[PDB]
Amino acid sequence: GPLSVFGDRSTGETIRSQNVMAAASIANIVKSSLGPVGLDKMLVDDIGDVTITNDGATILKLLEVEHPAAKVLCELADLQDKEVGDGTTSVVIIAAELLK
Amino acid sequence: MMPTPVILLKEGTDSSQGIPQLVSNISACQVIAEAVRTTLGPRGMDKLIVDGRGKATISNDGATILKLLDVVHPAAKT
Amino acid sequence: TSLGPKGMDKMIQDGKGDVTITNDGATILKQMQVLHPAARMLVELSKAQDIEAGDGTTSVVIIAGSLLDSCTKLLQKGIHPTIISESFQKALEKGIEILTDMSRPVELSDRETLLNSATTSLNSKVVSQYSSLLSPMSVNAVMKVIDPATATSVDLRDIKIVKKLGGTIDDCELVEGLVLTQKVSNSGITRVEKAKIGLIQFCLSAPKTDMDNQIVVSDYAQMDRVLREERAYILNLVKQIKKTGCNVLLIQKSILRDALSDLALHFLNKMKIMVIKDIEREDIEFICKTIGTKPVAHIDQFTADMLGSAELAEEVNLNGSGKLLKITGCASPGKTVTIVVRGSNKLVIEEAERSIHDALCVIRCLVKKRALIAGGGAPEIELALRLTEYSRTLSGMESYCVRAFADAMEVIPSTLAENAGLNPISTVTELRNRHAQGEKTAGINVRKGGISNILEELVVQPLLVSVSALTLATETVRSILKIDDVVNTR
Amino acid sequence: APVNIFKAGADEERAETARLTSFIGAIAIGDLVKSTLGPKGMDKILLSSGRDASLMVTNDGATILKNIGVDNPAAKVLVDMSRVQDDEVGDGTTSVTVLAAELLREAESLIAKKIHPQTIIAGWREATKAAREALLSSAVDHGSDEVKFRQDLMNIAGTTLSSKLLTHHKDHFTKLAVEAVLRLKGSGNLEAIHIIKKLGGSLADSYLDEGFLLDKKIGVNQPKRIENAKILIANTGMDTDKIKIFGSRVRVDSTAKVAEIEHAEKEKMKEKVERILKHGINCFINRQLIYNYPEQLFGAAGVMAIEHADFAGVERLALVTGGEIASTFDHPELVKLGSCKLIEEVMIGEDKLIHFSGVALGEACTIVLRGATQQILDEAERSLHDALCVLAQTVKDSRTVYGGGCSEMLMAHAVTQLANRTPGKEAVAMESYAKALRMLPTIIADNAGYDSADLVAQLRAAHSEGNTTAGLDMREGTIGDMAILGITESFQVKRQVLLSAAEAAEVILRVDNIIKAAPRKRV
Amino acid sequence: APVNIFKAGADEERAETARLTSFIGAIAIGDLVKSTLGPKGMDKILLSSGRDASLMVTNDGATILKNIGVD
Amino acid sequence: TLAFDEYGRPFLIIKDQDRKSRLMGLEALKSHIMAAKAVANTMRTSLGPNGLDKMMVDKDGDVTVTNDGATILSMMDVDHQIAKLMVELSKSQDDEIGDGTTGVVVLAGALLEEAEQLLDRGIHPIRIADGYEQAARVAIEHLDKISDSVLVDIKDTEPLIQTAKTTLGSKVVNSCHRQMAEIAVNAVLTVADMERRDVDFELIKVEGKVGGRLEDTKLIKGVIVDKDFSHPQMPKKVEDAKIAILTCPFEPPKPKTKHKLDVTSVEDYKALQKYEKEKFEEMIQQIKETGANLAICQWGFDDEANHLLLQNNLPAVRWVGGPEIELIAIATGGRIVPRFSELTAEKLGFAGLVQEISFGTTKDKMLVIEQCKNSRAVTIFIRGGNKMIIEEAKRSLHDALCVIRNLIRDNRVVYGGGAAEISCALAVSQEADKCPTLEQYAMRAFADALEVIPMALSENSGMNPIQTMTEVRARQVKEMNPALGIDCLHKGTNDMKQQHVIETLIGKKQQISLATQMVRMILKIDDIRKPGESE
Amino acid sequence: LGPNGLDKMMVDKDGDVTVTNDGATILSMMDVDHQIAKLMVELSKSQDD
Repeated sequence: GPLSVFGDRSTGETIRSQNVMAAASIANIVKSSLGPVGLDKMLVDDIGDVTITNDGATILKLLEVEHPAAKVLCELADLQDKEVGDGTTSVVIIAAELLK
Repeated sequence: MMPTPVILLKEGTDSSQGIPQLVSNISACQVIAEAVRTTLGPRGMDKLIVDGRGKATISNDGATILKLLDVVHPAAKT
Repeated sequence: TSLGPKGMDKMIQDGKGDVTITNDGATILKQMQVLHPAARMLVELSKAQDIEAGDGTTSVVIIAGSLLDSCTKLLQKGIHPTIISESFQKALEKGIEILTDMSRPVELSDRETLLNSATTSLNSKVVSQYSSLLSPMSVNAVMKVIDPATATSVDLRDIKIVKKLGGTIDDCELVEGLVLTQKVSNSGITRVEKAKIGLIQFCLSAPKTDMDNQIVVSDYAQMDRVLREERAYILNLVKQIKKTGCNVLLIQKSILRDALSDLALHFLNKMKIMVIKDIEREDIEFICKTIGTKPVAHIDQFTADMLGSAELAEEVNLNGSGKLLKITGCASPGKTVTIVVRGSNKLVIEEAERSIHDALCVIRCLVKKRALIAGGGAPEIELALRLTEYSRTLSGMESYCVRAFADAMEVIPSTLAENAGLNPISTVTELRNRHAQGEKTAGINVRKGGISNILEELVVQPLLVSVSALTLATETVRSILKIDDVVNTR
Repeated sequence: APVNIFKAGADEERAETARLTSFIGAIAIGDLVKSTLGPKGMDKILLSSGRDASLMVTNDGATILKNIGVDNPAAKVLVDMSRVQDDEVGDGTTSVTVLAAELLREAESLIAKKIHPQTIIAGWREATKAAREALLSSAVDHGSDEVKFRQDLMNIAGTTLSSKLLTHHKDHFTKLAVEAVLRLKGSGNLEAIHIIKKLGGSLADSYLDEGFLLDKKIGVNQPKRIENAKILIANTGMDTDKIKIFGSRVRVDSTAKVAEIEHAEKEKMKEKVERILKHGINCFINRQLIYNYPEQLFGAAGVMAIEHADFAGVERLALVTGGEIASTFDHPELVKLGSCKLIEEVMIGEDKLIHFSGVALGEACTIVLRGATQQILDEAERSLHDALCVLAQTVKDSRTVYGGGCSEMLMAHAVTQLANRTPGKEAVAMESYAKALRMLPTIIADNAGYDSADLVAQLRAAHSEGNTTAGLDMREGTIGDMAILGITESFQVKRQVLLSAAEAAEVILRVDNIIKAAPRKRV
Repeated sequence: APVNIFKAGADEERAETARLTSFIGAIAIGDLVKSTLGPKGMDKILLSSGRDASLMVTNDGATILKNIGVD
Repeated sequence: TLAFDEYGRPFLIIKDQDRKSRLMGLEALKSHIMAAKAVANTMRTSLGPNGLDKMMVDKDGDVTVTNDGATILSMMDVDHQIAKLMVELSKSQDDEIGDGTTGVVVLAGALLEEAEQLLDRGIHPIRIADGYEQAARVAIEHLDKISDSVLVDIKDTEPLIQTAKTTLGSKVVNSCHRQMAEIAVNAVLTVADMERRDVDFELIKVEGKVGGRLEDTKLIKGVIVDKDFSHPQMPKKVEDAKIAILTCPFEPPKPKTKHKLDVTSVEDYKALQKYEKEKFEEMIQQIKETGANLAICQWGFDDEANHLLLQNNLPAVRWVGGPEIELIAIATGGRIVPRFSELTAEKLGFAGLVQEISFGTTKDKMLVIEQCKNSRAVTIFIRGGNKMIIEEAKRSLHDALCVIRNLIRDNRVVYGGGAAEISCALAVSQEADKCPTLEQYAMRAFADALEVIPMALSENSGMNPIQTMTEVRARQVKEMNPALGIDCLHKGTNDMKQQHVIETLIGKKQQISLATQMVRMILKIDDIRKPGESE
Repeated sequence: LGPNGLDKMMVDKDGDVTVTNDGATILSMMDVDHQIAKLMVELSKSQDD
């Protein structure tokens, strides 16, 4: 009857809905730090090292993501730093909205 | 780590506020609606729901579907 | 749901954390890791298509699964498996002759057939929207290195892929020269014009023999007779190189001995000789064909006869995942070409590599057999109608088993209609009516949203794909119907 | 025994369950492979517990039984029997397995009649001798008149292959088996016919290579194709020769001497290659690996060199090229070279192989085996191995017998006619031997789905009144003449099935007591 | 039946062991009382493990079988 | 996602949502059809004259071997909401008609199996369900075209006995193929009400006693009860019975309310002793004054009564149950008398020989009544060599009694042996192409499903279904459609008119209608919400 | 004992199986746990030697 694959398989509207959530969970991080009226974040790791930043690149490099749809936005931010060098906040905000 | 007074105000109470709470409340309403989306019209389908007694009910009337879903979310109950 | 230009891709994540997105049915099945002993036979089926055709990889599985499914209504009527197997064999032998009816002979000089076939294979790929570039690249990558009209085979292992992160698909290259991932030291040159290139396997370091070597010091100045001699030895090696007239060195990686000493590079850097180091023992075969150099094992043989040519040898300063070396232009270029793959994300680049190979395999088939047929489900409808007429002339159990083989043929035009958003009940019926009338070139037009002429849409598939799809699928399922006893060993 | 036990961790069974469990466990082996007997049988898939399970699809009883893992100490007796049959003749492994099982089944029924186990054994010994004479007196000889001898080899090849995957491909693989052996005209090494397995194409697309294929493509800086090449094979050292002095060091006052010795090191390697090249050769194959330095010297000389084609590859090349191993080169005038027409590379299954075509004294060949799946390739390879093993012996012992159950009924007839001349104490046991012999044509018909109730009665009735060539017609489901149909089996294969089942079966009948030592490494 | 079983705690056997185990059990009864057939048969000792072990010697086949507890 | 929102907070809609399961798509539909295949594969093995038996082992260890689908399907442990409905299908057929306990499952399964291809063709799940209605009407309308009977339920009972033989032929009692067929006919026709065509199920009692053989089963024109004469020396034979049915104990009458008699003087103590003695004498003489010579009492007796019963030559039995005294009074034409003082000759029952039967070494003492006067009740006494054949014989005669009742309700019959099913399949196929608007595939699927019965019958009969079906279907078209069926031994030709294979019209009409409705209510579902583990 | 005697099957600790006629092997492969029974085994061994 079912596939003999020993893992977990989801099809149809399940993954089409999850990728929207995972992408939003990343855009929700940097949306609050856009423009001169934005505010900074403090990132604290498990052992007590404290980093202060508001840039989309450092934040997404330090914060771990698990969903394969979220890694796409993290890679997008990394590419912006390589190609341009700046502006790495709108590429995550705009890209997430295109999916929505 | 913030609400750490030497004496607590109430006991252990959960509290949410603002935009994520409204979005959550609307989202709960969108999800519960899924139970009847396929029941509308002359070509709608029926649903089979099994209760704790082991007995199934087969129906398509919203007044019988929504009462068996065991809804707990404060907003979805609306 | 991954069949036809309107199909979709799948994501699979393994237990190590390697996430891939792919369309090719063969690359899906290899990652699913299906355990069932009977379904694993479909993985081997798809493997054979990857070798024999290279682009027959999805339709072979839906056929094989349908042929087995068509046998259920036969087994449930008491028809002995040996009757079903012989009946499908006869249906195959007639099916292949039917396919030749649609064939059209071509020649390798026809640029339009080559561009159209390469384009067709890209319609189902994630790069289908870059076909205006990747298509003439796919044809040019092959037709210049196989010496057309001198051979009946193509060895695609001489078309190399270089993957870099950055840019987009429009930035891909089809450079005819040599692309290396090795580094240059020193970096004070970075570009040489009108170069003579040499390949050296000799180690430019202190002398050493196969035997254990010991230097014995027994006096004061004896230590200086060692240091002064080793310096002279290494310099003498450099002088042999410089007097030859070379400009750029290709140094093969050594394990037991240091290939490039600090003193050797010191003199070479002052003499303006550019050194490319850490070239693997497996890289020299491509270098020898692409540039035309020969290795030298003994420095005393390093003369002009082993040197090649290059019009421009430069380091390419990329803004992405590092940088690369590019050597462009030479006398008597060899039968090699490099494709440079670009992209914004690693997932796209990896799929682009497979799509490039899928297109390259198209010409490989067309060289082996210079004949094509219309696609779009046209040969499947033709088989279904002609095989039905065949079965109408049979008697006995074959009259029920042969039609079952024919019934399986409709699974593809039915699936193609569904994936395109069309109603298969009317689409397949209209297809069978049009072909019965005589419209042998009618099929599913996913661009118009209906049934139209396949040839006008330039959707054309090599004959070998439909011939191999039935040959490999049929033999596989006629074996599966023969294996009927599961024993679990202790 | 169970009362007053004086054993540490061991147990024993006597006279009650010792024989019961021995007969059940051993007879079960026959039922396992019973379904594989005859031309219409079904095949098995054998599965492992995991850790690269390495799924195997096979028909032959020997490959089935040797991978089961039988734990029963009595059932193991028949497993070893099937191993020997595979090693000796390579065919009939199912027939001997099921025959021994049927003999044992009858023995249990005879014990139920209160017949002493030594009387049963004695009866089978007399019945076995009767069956041996039936085979000796019915053998068919083939001597000269090669137009009839070749037909016999085609019949033997067809019979063996009809029971394996290569069913409806007989018109291709029958010739691959018979002709490959005839071309050897020598010792039945069974390694001179190499099989290369490739995916792509159908089984019918396999072919015989008239020459010899090598792996390890033609060098780096060496010619790719030479016409009318002289071939030299070698088993010598290319580099790091370290000539025969153990514990020798270079101890000098300065590095200048090291550089001078390094030149001498290469000069001797240069001389070594020149000593080989003086032979006047075009192709050089050396078992040991070729290093960067001699590769340039051979390239500069216009001579190709192959490194490490295989461990035994050089020995196989010697037989098909007509040369000698030549591990040392110090008298070029005493070294024989081979010769061929083409040394070009060919593309087979998207893999470039070195093709030695037109090779003189080519007493070897290669079969190129094509298939859709790996399971098809592995079972098809085994089918070729089985047919070649029988043919390599048929060309040495031309005696054959009539198949299709003919030989089995002839043996059962001789046992029956003589059993009726013996007193009942033993005749009941001799009759049971004949009954087991008749189970073989019954199983064959039963696997195909034929009405064995009539085929057995008709075949016995035929052989009761002459008709010593009568047998099963597995195409129509009737009784036919084996000589006209051309259904024959090797004498040696049939002899060993008879003798092995009888000898092995006695092992079980003789045992009334099993003593099982305490197990180790079980917690 | 063995594929896609929809039973809670139940099972079933068909065409393979259903008839085999039926024959095994029927013969097992026969072999028990076989020794009591005829004028020279042997007698049995029937006992339980305890709780009034109710030791009985019997010959008659019906008396034997009605005290075994066939499962 | 559930239990995780885009803001990192938990997302909880329903209680214990992580332990639920929902899968809609086409997978709910394929799962329902697939589960039905497991059910159909069971019942197909017991269809036809060669149908094989099932052994059912109950939760308490009890074992019974049966053929009756009602006894097979009712003892299942299947925990699947749709497979349970397949059992209800067999129940509805059993309650209304009582024959097709196997047929409706095989037919309904075929409709679900053939529907599988229709979903894969892209046909809307509901359009499939509606398409079956258009084809079903065709089969039903033609089913009523070919029918005839000569049964009058007076004396020409030949086709009625033949109907009982057709039904019983599938059971394990063919050693009594004729004997039980005649018993069943006589049992019903002697109690049936010809005026309304009603048969009261309570007027035929079925009893049994382990021992003997099936050939010893008899129809008794009377009643059988557990006889236990209160006095052990009472004569056990009454030649001409005048039966008093009484529902009062043979003891001095007592009030129902709280009494508490006050006794003070010795004259009160002794006087009561006399009065009570007289009550024992009067209650017995009040029976003799009516001419009665056999009393049957719901209650027990006092020791004083047993002596008086002896001296007055008045046999009696004790503790006869509620339904037993009800049936005795009706069978004997009498009435139940409340009290002793209300006894009168007009309420006495009339019967002939009264005897008790002893069976082997046991003390069962079962009643037999030889003669009766216009009785409207009968008793069947089933014998057998083991408990299993007797219990199966009860069901075997039950089916035979039911099909007789069905002919009384409606005397229209059809030809069996698959002739009706093949003819219907051909009729639907002819109209399936009039007109192929949308439903061409669905109507043909219905026609193919109808053939599941002669095909399964052919398999169980040992024939190839292709070789058998192709010949019969051709012969029914080349010539004016005869009642041509199939059989295992062929009996010469397969002419159902000569084999006398008779089935009821209203039986098959219900099998088609009930199977179709059951399929519809389980196709039109695309969501199953069954709970998983408790915690 | 004697030409009409029956043989024994000895199953060794490693799974090897041998059907034996001679007493020395029959007894040497038994896991005897009794001080006097072992001496009876030694008796058979001495006769074999």
